[PDB]
Amino acid sequence: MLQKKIEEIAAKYKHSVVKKCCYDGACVNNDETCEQRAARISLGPRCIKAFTECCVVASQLRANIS
Repeated sequence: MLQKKIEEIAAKYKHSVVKKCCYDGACVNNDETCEQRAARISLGPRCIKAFTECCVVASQLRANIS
């Protein structure tokens, strides 16, 4: 492996939880509030906080666009 490819791999594993959960929280779901969706999460606290923060902030953004 080239070092370029090594860093690529190391990066993918850094903060992965925050990464997927934040992204998930940020994707729309007009059916449900951030708290309703967050309630169903069965991953850890790191995940729940990131999901919630990202959902809430992304919702404000989309609201400020009105």
